[PDB]
Amino acid sequence: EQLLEVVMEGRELRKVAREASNVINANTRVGDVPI
Amino acid sequence: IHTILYAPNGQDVEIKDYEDPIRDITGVNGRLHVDCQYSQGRSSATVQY
Amino acid sequence: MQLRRSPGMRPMDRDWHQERARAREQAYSSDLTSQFSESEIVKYELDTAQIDGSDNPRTYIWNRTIDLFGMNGTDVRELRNR
Amino acid sequence: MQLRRSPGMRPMDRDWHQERARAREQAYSSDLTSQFSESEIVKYELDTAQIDGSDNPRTYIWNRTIDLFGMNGTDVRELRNR
Amino acid sequence: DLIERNIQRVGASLENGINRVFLTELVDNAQNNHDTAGSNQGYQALNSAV
Amino acid sequence: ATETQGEHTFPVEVLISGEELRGYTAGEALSAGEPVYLSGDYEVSASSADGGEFLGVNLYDVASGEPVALAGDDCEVRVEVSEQVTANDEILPDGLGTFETVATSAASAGVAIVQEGAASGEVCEAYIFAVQGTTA
Amino acid sequence: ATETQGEHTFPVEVLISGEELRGYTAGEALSAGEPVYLSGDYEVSASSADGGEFLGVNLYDVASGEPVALAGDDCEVRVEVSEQVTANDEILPDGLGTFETVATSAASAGVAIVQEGAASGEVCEAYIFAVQGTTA
Amino acid sequence: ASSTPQTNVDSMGGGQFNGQDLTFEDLRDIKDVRDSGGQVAQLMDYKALLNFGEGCEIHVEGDDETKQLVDGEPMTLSEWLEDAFPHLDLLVLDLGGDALWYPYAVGEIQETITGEFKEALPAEPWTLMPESDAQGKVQAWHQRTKTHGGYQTQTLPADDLWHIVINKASARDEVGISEVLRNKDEIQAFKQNEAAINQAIELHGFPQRHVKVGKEDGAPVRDNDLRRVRTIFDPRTTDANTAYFTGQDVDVETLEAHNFDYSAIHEMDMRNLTTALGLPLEAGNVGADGLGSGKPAELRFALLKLAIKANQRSFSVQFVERVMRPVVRDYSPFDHEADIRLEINDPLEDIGEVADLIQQVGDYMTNEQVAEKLDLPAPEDDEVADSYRSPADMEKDEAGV
Amino acid sequence: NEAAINQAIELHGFPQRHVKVGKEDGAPVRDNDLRRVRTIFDPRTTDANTAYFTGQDVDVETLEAHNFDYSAIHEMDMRNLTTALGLPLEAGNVGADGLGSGKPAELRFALLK
Amino acid sequence: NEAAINQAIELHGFPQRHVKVGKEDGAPVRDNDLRRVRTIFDPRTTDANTAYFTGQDVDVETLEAHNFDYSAIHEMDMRNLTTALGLPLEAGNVGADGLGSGKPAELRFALLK
Amino acid sequence: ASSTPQTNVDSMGGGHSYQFNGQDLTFEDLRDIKDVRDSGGQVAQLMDYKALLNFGEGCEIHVEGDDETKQLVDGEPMTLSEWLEDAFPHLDLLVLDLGGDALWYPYAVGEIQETITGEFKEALPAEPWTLMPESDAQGKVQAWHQRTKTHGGYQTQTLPADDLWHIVINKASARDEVGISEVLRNKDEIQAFKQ
Ligand SMILES: [K+]
Ligand SMILES: [K+]
Ligand SMILES: [Mg+2]
Ligand SMILES: [Mg+2]
Ligand SMILES: [Mg+2]
Ligand SMILES: [Mg+2]
Ligand SMILES: [Mg+2]
Ligand SMILES: [Mg+2]
Ligand SMILES: [Mg+2]
Ligand SMILES: [Mg+2]
Repeated sequence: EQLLEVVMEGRELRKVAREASNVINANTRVGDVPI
Repeated sequence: IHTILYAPNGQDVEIKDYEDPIRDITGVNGRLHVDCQYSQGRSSATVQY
Repeated sequence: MQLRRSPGMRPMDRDWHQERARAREQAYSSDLTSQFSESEIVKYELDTAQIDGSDNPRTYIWNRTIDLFGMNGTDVRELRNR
Repeated sequence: MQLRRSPGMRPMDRDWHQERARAREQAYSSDLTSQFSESEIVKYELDTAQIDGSDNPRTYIWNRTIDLFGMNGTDVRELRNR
Repeated sequence: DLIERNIQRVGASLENGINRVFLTELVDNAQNNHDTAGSNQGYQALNSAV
Repeated sequence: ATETQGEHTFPVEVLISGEELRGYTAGEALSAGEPVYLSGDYEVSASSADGGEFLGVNLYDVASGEPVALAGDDCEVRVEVSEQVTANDEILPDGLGTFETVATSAASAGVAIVQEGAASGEVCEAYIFAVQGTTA
Repeated sequence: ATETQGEHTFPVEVLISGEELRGYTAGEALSAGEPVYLSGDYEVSASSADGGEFLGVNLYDVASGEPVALAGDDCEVRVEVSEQVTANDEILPDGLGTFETVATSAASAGVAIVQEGAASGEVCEAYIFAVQGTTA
Repeated sequence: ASSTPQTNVDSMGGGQFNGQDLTFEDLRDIKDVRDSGGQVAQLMDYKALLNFGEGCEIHVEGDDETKQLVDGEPMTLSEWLEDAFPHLDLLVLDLGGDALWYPYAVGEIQETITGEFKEALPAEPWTLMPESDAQGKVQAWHQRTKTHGGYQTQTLPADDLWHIVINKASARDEVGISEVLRNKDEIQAFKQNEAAINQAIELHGFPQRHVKVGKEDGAPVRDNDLRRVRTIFDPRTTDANTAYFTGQDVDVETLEAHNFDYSAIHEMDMRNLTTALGLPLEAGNVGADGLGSGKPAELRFALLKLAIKANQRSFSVQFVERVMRPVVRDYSPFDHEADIRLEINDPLEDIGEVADLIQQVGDYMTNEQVAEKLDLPAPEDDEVADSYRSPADMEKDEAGV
Repeated sequence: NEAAINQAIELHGFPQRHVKVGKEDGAPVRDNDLRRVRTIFDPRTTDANTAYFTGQDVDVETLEAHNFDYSAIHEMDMRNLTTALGLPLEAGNVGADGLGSGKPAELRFALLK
Repeated sequence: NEAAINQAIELHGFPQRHVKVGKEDGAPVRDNDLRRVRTIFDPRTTDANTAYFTGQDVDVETLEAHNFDYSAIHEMDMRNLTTALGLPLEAGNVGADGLGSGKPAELRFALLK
Repeated sequence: ASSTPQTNVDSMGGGHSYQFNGQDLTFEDLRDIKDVRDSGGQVAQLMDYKALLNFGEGCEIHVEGDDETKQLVDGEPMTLSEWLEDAFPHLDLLVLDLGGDALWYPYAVGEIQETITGEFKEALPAEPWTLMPESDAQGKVQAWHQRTKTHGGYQTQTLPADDLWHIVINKASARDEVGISEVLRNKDEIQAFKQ
């Protein structure tokens, strides 16, 4: 005899921001974009 | 005139960095145990104004 | 923080499964108070285990007072008509 | 002539060093009468040793009645911020 | 590198502590004293202390 | 206290943040998130309705006589309130296994401060900052 | 709060000791060493006078709506006082962004104990030992 | 068939790391086992020394036909490779060591300032983890390195690093397995029992004196009174000459040394650990009954040599394919599609058995083949090298006839 | 059986000190009192040549290491497993008497080949 | 017999701790009282070098590992099974005394061939 | 590829002050190795046996195509092997002494020296506990920092990683230029033995 060594997942949300926008990897926590 | 230094670990000043991953802080801490004593205080003369 | 006994963690504990199986195999009835300690009932959440005596092997085993045919220990759920 | 116990010779005796170190690690307070034999107080000149309980490891070790987290036996003068 | 700077500050601060302990013992517990009485300071005071 | 996600009910994690964990003996059966007080030598029991009876909150369900982990003061905890509460309210053990406000109680001073408000019968988030004993 | 060395003025490090540092949203613009209290759900604003409004001191300058770190009631801190204080004085917020004594305040209990004395407008060193919320 | 893999490979992660089958923390954990020293580290170092410590040789098929002017002087591809990699015996031991400890050995190609080849430069394997595509091939390398009080992290393309994997989950496994992490439980079991033994030796390994004072059911003795007795019987001041004189109401009892078989516990730990790491028990300085001689011995040394051969073959192929061929292609006048092989020597050869073989069947081997088996340079004259009867036997005839 | 052995070695492989306090049929000793006795006899600060001085009503007993043949259990497990996988026993770093030489050795190696 | 040995090793192969509580012919101890004692001597939270302090009325007894020669039982089972299947005894990883060399070996190998 | 390494090397530390860095080793850690070496007994003899095994049996210098090197050095012919055997007359002792010190300490380290005429004198070794390297962010040693005892205190000085040389037997990685002391790697085992 051995357990069901499994875990059922919960709800998983849709992750898209990183594709759906311009991503800046900033050098500083605070900064400016010139317009 | 003797500078007596003591450390439970090693001999010199003990200076360590450590990271707190709960707060995202590096702490830098220094410790030393010290005393100073003459073996022969007659072997020194002070100059006084 | 979650301890091994904390209520959200119990389903992850290998012992919580193993002792609930142990309790199912060991009961004669759904009446927990007559069979288990308050410690066992709380620690292993035995109210929520389907305890009723139906999974105890000894529910199904012949245990006759005079056994001419050497037949005690036989389990009825192993007969051909089951 | 000088004997091992003679007052001018005590600082030459290895045991006078070793036993004063022992005495500092034994104590919980400066009260020598509470802690040491009157022979030891005289033989090792324990009045002149800085006995105060600050050198005893047991002053700094945690020893709670119940320990669910393995805290007991830690020495506070060995923590990160000490 | 702030961590190198902080290691340097901590090391300096300990060394300053040693120097304070040293100089305080040295000055307080010297058994000889040349009192210059506000006069003949410099070499003559230094030779007198020797 | 419990959260619903579809069919499922999940127990809430009681201790949000906190360095202050200590082990006592249960003087009676206790359940996760109950406020408790000293009832004998290292023995801990459910707090009654007003001041003078609070050491911390129980972290897991116990039978009588079992070892109990408490979250003490310096801890942030998810606790059920029997009353509607708001941020900056001081709260106190209610005597019913919940907390209530100091303003509702007979007491003048609380044991925890609400950081995140809740309706009656609902989970607030609060910081435990004091313990209360017998002052007469 | 500031320290002078020669020509130069330096910022004072608010935190002397302690690890009870916690995160909130600023309900308004706040400044380092300023006492704050809960103005909303996980939101803090500058403390008014005479008690019932203190969770900790703001550790660095922030604009409104920014996340803010706060030193809580196990920390040892450098803070500006509106009046002369001395060792063993209990102190609490002024309403002015500083601290004053329980002796001058209309309140009866403090939140920090002065460990090193200071004149009016100077920086004392104090140990934060309590928080104060709404008791009614 | 097809030109692209059409089975999937169980490896494309959900997160924003590429799944991180091991994380940088696990890689530091391997580094921490390695740097901790003691018996565990020495066993894994013996594993590295067996697999790679005996050094290497480079072969090319049709090497003579490669003869080309490199810099006015002629070279073969073997001669060029031996000049390109002067210290390959050290590099093979270093990379082979890393590729047993960690999931992979990994490194850069390096150039002189003039842009001629300098070296294959290994990189610290605990600092690097691969990121890989839906067909399991490595596309980028992500590197995290210590700095004062924290870390710097960077990403490099798979284009200009190289990597080698000894231990694999499958033939498609381009990421590999750490044998340390694969056996971490046995390592923990060993280390915990070591500490348990050490503490038990202190408490229980030595007898301790127990002086009991006062008569049973007689007058009670207080702490004040025991301090004076303690002063008399103090072990710190006692010797082999010391004798004791007492009334009837003082008893000098002994807590005996309480025997337990720590030797059997150590031998069990070492058996579990050596077998888990695939070494023979003998590597752990532990012996065994009925295993020291005959076919029982010959099997375990055969199993060891097979394991060594399998690792060597796996390493050799990947070093040639991922390191040597690119270096020939990019910095050499020779053909990179030449049939290069890197052999690694067998650590457990008996030269006396080789000499016995040469005496018994040399009459069927060329002088070149004999020189290869004997680990010597092949003869200068290709005729004497190619011939089957001894060069000394040809000399005595060529002179004597 | 590996798990059972490892757990049994921790519980039973090493001696453990059992201090008993008070006289049999005498005055009872309470929990508070034992805390002070524990402070005297604590293994954490004890060392190899520590000596004890007591009244007649303190007994330093020992839970002995309770011997069991875990070597024989490991050998039995290894014998079962190796033969189940068709390997010779020696692949498990376990030996056997009589089997190590002569026609008995010739046979097991013939079976393997 | 394999099943019987495997079960017997679990029950009897390892010593088991038996804490006896209360004075003989003294005050009785109930289950809720034993729960608190079980919390102290719990093998789950006990470690290799744990030490105990008690009054005179707590006894840490041991069920010793009760020895039985399961090696001889396995050898006998294998001796039956191999001979019943007409295999030589050596195929079962067992072997026998005085049988590994000389005319005794020549005979068994002749019979097998 | 590149003419400089693009992989980083995990190994910042210290500056002028002490740090419990883990990658670096202090003059105290170095003088601890000196103390294990000179305090004697079974531990010291085992590490001396380790040195004698690795380096005690002496050495031989080879040059491939040595005969082709035949040249007049000072009105007399030599090969490179013959010149090297004159340059290093007692190389066997140097190999044992350096090789032993490189098993004790993380490295052996030393100078090159010249006669007054400027011809080669010897590769004079340096006392390894007195010296520690400074290394850059990409992994090379750039300077050597020396601390040496004088009359109840210390001299200190710095030297470029130019006219010194150093040898490392034991390494943390194939890219390690500073190495590991097998003594400090096993300090806990040594103290367990002594206790
Ligand atoms: K009420
Ligand atoms: K006012
Ligand atoms: Mg800006
Ligand atoms: Mg004088
Ligand atoms: Mg503090
Ligand atoms: Mg906190
Ligand atoms: Mg606090
Ligand atoms: Mg009396
Ligand atoms: Mg009585
Ligand atoms: Mg009765």
